[PDB]
Amino acid sequence: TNLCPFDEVFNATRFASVYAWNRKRISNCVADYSVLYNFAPFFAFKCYGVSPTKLNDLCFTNVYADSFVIRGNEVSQIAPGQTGNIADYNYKLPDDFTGCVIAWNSNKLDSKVGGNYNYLYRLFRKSNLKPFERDISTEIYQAGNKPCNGVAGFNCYFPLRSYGFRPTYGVGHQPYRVVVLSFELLHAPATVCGK
Amino acid sequence: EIVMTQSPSSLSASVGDRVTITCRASQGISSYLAWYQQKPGKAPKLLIYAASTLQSGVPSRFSGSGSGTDFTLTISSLQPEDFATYYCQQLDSYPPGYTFGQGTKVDIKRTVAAPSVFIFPPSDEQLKSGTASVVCLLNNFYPREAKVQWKVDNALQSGNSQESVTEQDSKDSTYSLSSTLTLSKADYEKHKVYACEVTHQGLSSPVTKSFNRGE
Amino acid sequence: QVQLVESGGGLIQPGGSLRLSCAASGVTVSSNYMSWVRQAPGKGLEWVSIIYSGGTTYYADSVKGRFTISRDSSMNTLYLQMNSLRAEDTAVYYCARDLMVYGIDVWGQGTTVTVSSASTKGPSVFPLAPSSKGTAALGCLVKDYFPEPVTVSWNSGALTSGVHTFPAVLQSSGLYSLSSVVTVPSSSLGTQTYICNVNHKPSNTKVDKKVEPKSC
Repeated sequence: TNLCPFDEVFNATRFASVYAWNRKRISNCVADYSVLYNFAPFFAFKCYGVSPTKLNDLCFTNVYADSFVIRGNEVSQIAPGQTGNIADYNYKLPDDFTGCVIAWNSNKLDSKVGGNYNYLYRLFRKSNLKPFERDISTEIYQAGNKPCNGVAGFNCYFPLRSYGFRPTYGVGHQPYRVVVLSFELLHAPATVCGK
Repeated sequence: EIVMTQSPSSLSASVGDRVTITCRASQGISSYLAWYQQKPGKAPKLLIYAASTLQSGVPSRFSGSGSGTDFTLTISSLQPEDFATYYCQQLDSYPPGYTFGQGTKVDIKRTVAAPSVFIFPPSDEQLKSGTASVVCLLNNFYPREAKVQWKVDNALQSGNSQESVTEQDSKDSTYSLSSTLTLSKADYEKHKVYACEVTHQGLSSPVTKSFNRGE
Repeated sequence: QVQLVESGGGLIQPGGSLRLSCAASGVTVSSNYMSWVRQAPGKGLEWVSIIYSGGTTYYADSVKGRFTISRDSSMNTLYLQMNSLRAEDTAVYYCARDLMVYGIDVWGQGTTVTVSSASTKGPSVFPLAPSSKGTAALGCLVKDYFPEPVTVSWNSGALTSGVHTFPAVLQSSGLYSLSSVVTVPSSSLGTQTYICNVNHKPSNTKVDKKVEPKSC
């Protein structure tokens, strides 16, 4: 009677950057979705393709827990059929996404006076990300016709950029921890049931 | 939408002065701000990005500062090639737009010069067409700020006049303004005394130049 | 050679369509954030549209449903298709390379777009006669013409000192008006002839108007 490790994902002391988002494969366990429904600062609990009140009555093959950090003005992009720097170049959700997205203001955790430059995001990319694609490449982005050859400068820029979360920032620029739960039911027997 | 309030609209400075231009955002935008320089007939030129980072090639006398809502562009020692118009930009993704500031014109500071005021009645050739254009001239003044009030039989006229200002003269650093009062021929023949009242810092009291229709 | 070269601007009636081009060299259009910025006469810069390197496009509210940004990678060219143009769309249009947090570093020279319902017309030149009452002012009223521009000289270029040719104003009729004045010593009004030379190429109009003191 193993319980699904949801505490390790939400109550994690440190989250990953959006460009290198972490994913926890959850399977063969008893899931308790009652711990999530009504939290304290849960700024977002939008579900797509499935209802929350029916998750306790559904069994799934694999449940993927994606966690990362973005700013408040970018949480609207963590949704099916969205465009922007986060959606196209960091974390993309498919159009037929089945699952829920959870976000909450973590200004009291991920913002330091002076700037928390530890969280990063991808600014430049030649093409858009496929759904659930993770690109951790740090190659010098070529914005011109002259080859870069790993030399930062003009028309050759580092593809990653810092957030610099300061506690005095506005709500939209404050850090938000996002947890995206994907519910998969493919060619498979279901093992992540509810109780 | 974010509203970028930039002040002052214009400022006068001599070579070597320390110039400061202020940009205020409607909401917090952290360090997502840039400063630009533009001269008449040219494309904008990027000076500062990320609020305080100096663009490559820009002289070191330029510097940006501030974060959140209040930002300032600083020219520590103004040079002759720095008399231009400066803009701030919210170079941030949300909320769309990418708004620019209203702009700050930095003109050449010189001694106060009062304008020479001339009034011109409509020509007989134009009255034959059916329209009367009365023109008031403000010649070689400084500073730019000047108020022109038309009076028709002592009735203050507003809404039927347009103005035009020349760029700061390249030799005496003065401005020149024209104001055109347009009426129909029938309305023009209904009144007698036509005057434009000019108020300016170089004038101890408003100067008025007038003519009487048909004299 | 890192530059952006705009073309395609011009005069067009309201409701019409116009396509602007932005030829790039040095900067690869399909690899950058490419934006269109416009600037109406005497106003500030207004952002129009952007296209991400990944294909994402964005538009200002004033141009949504009317403007569509595009690119041709093989040509290394940025485009702006302007449909249902309005009078307020009259502006110089710049294409530029956006570096997001690093600013907008590369700008083009700009192409001018003028949207008006006016028919081409040569100007009427009326004299601004010096008054009867040490230096006197006289000039010419260049009224009702379209489109821009006109050029004004005095005495075939012999008189340049003290000449002020003001920028044109757009009247409610849709036609431009302009005045060019000059200040001269009062002792010369009876001994020196003053003719202003008005040239308006769009209407093939060259007019020479003699400005004299009015005779009561």
